[PDB]
Parts: sequence; C-alpha cells; structure tokens
Amino acid sequence: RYTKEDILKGEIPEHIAIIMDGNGRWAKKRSLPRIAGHHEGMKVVKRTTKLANELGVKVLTLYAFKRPKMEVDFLMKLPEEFLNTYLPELVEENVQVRIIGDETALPAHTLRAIEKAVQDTAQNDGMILNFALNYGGRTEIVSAAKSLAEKVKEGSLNIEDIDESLFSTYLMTESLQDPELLIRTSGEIRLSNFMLWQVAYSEFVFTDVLWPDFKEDHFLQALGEFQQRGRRFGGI
Amino acid sequence: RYTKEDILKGEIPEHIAIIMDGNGRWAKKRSLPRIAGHHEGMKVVKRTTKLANELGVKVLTLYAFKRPKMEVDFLMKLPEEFLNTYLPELVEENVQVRIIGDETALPAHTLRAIEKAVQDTAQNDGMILNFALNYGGRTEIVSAAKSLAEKVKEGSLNIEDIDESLFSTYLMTESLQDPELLIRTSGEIRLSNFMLWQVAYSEFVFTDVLWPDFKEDHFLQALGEFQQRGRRFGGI
Ligand SMILES: CCN(CC)CCOc1ccc(/C(=C(/Cl)c2ccccc2)c2ccccc2)cc1
Ligand SMILES: CCN(CC)CCOc1ccc(/C(=C(/Cl)c2ccccc2)c2ccccc2)cc1
Repeated sequence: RYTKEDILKGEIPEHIAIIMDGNGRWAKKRSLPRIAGHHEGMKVVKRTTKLANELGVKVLTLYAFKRPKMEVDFLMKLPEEFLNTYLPELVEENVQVRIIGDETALPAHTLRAIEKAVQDTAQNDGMILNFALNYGGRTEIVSAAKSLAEKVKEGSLNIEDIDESLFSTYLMTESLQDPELLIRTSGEIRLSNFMLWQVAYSEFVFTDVLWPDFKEDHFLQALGEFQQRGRRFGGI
Repeated sequence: RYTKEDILKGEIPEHIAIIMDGNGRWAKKRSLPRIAGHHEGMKVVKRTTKLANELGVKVLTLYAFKRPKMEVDFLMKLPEEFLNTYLPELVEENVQVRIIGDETALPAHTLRAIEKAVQDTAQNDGMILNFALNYGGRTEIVSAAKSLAEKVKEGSLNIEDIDESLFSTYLMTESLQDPELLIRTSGEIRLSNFMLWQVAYSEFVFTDVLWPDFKEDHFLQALGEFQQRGRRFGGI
C-alpha cells in the first residue's frame, strides 16, 4: 500500500535494527538447500542496505540468529563472499561498515576480511552498516558490568558516577543511538536476546515474511506501519 | 474462541508478566473521569489474579506505566484500597504478595500497607502476585551492576565470578524465574523499559484491548495465542 514516495513524505528513523530470520524456512519452502537460503539472505542484506541508504537512514543494524559442520563453515565464509562482492558498491555509497559481537568466535580468514572492510570504510561519513555476529544481549550487559567493575577496582571510576548514561557507553553500541525501529521476520514474536537495553523505547514491527522474501516492498510496508504509529490519536 | 476447558488442556506458563495500560484511554472511551479508569483497573487486577491462580500459574507480575497532583495522590492510595478490600480474599487463596521497584517513591502510609500485605503473605506457598511500582528495567540493570561493583571493591567478589547466572541474582526478580509470557495492552507494540533482561526469551502477545476491558475471556485468548505458538511446525 505505502509506496516509496509515500514513505519519503514521512519520518525516516535514524536507526533501524532488523532481525533477519527464516533463511532455513525459506529454503524448505522453495525445495532448495539451506546454504542456498543463506546465500539469498546475504543478497537481501545488500538490497536492504541500498534501500536504507537511499531513504536517509543513518545506522542500520543486522542480526542473523545447532548446525552440521558444513553449514557452519559455509556461513563463516559468507562474510568474505559478501565483502569480495559488494564492498566496492558500498564504499561507492559512502557506507561505513562495523561489526558488534564476539569476533573471537570467527576464524582468522573471516576476521581479516571483516577488519579490512571496516578499515576501508572508517574514512566514510555516510550510512552505518552494523553487523551482529555471535551477539548476545545478556552477555553484552554482563561484560559492560564487568568492565565497570574493573574500573572501580583500579580506582579510576567511583561507583556513584555510574548511571544510565555512563552504562550505555560501556555497551557494544557505544557511539551509537538506540534503535528507533526494530523489525523481526520469520513470524516469531520474541526478542531472542538481541539489544535488550537498546530496544527499551523501540517500536517493534513483526512480520511473517521470511528474510529472503523481504525485498523493497515489505521494508516500505514496515516503515508505513512505523509512520502510522507515529500519527495515532487517543494519546498515551 | 478458546474456552477455559481448552486452555486447561494446554500448557500453563509458570510466570506471566502483563503490562496493564490504557486506563486513561478507557476513561475517555466511556466518558468517565480518569480516576474512575484507574479504579476499574484496580478491580481487573483482582479478576485476573483469581483467574491466574485457578489456571495453575505460579508467578504473576503486574506493571502500570506526567499527571496533576490529584491523580497522583489518588493513584498512591489505590494500593491501600486494593489491600483493604481484597487482602482477605487473597490470603484465602494462598497468594503471596510481593513488590518490585523503588519503594522510596511511595509515601509512608502506602508503604506500610504494602509491607503489611507482604508480611501477612510470606507464610504462603501459592501463587505470587508481583507488583511493579516505580520500576525501570534500565535502572534495575544499572543498580545490579553497581552492587556487583561494590562487592568487587570490598573484595568479597572476584570479577571472573560474574556471569549471566550471578547477574540474574542481582536483579529485583532474584528468587524468580523469567517470564514465559509477556502480555501488553492498549495497542502499543513496545516494551517501555520493562524487565529488559527478563523477556529475552519471552513470547510477546500484544492486544488492542484496554486494561479495564481485559477480563476472563481476553486472558484466555492470550493464553490460546501462546499455546498455539508452542504447537507450530516449520521448525526454528
Ligand atoms: C556459523 C557462525 N555463526 C554463529 C552460529 C556466526 C557467523 O554467521 C554469520 C555469517 C555471516 C553473516 C552475514 C550475512 Cl551478510 C548474512 C546475512 C543474512 C543472512 C545470512 C548471512 C555477514 C557477512 C559479512 C559481515 C557481517 C555479516 C551473519 C552470520
Ligand atoms: C502515582 C505514582 N505512580 C508513579 C507515577 C506509582 C504508584 O502508582 C500505582 C499505584 C497503584 C498501582 C496498583 C494497582 Cl492494584 C493498579 C493496577 C492497575 C491499574 C491501576 C492501579 C497497586 C496496588 C497495590 C499494590 C501494587 C499495585 C499501580 C501503580
């Protein structure tokens, strides 16, 4: 219903966090192998990234969350295929690439590619493409707690100086703003341990559309849902 | 659609956390004053509490979240009216009453009534009636962080002993289990800073029904939604 020219008339969130899910369900739905669904999801990452760069979005976060060895090794090579394919098309769009999570659970060849893509994009000031690999909201909160405790132990930080502001700075999204919008696909209505502190005041849009089928139109429909939320009477 | 005898056939969550919202919208909808809507919400708390005690629920958490002086003072006296009216009917049902949040933002007369109701219900082992007054998820997380930092400063706790388990114990819901189900009313699809750590793996049910209109039937329908979620193929 909502077209591109209707969404550009409306407010564009500055930070959108999408939960990409349903790659496997989409492979079964199409009688394809699972790794094919993960490949298609990798391509949807790019379509969405370009669309969000067009719309004025400033930060865009992506998260994708047992599996046999083959599928795990295929997944841990998708970042390299994604960067060896679309990194020139992203530096051309002034997009900064960053990664949040535990990088130590990636193999070296993948981390080198990731780090190179980050460093070739640090001098940019356009949209931010934020990837969550091996990311746990609870483990982020506990690690911020533990670093704060380290600083208290050394004596460089007094316990009465800790507040919501200082605590946000110790999260993996420190130089970032909280997501104005959260999107979740595959039909699940949960958070599944993603950015718990950050989605406190975030509008949640849920949708049964699987992540490979989430192209330009469904993203626009999600933005129309958001914008209509913004323009609801009755008060609060 | 789902009757009581259909819901009792299915799985009953052990911990349900409801976000009571829309008391004001319900007062306007019925041309009543706002304080009347808060009174009706107070009565719905009891209907729901009895229904959940019937269904086998073990813990039931309730949260209700600027206003003119009159409405604030009326609200801070609703706990006493609620306890002076329904506390015998709750001790008769073996319900334990507890309160989480900042109690120091209540006046003394209210805190004395609350504390008395807690102490007259400590010797019970039935359902738990958990009230969130002046409760902030972010402030709960930061306070747990700060107590942990205090224990590290004194030397009674080493920083390598802190984990998701130990961190849960420092939240206001320490002796409690995470909510299997979260319900939110008034049509809003957000969390609004409620139990961020706890709803990590919690099924969220949203409903436009205002909290005064949330009687027995809508609670059953929410439980049917949950139970149908539990019995969905396609996998994960
Ligand atoms: C098997 C290892 N898992 C943990 C189980 C963690 C590592 O898996 C992942 C590997 C790649 C990605 C990923 C993309 Cl672009 C992807 C997006 C949508 C659907 C599927 C893959 C990516 C590529 C480059 C940078 C950042 C992200 C996400 C998780
Ligand atoms: C004005 C003060 N606010 C903060 C703005 C905090 C204090 O307000 C509140 C006062 C009472 C309650 C409340 C009940 Cl039962 C209630 C439930 C549903 C709808 C309206 C009221 C209650 C009674 C006894 C024990 C526990 C809860 C909740 C918040």
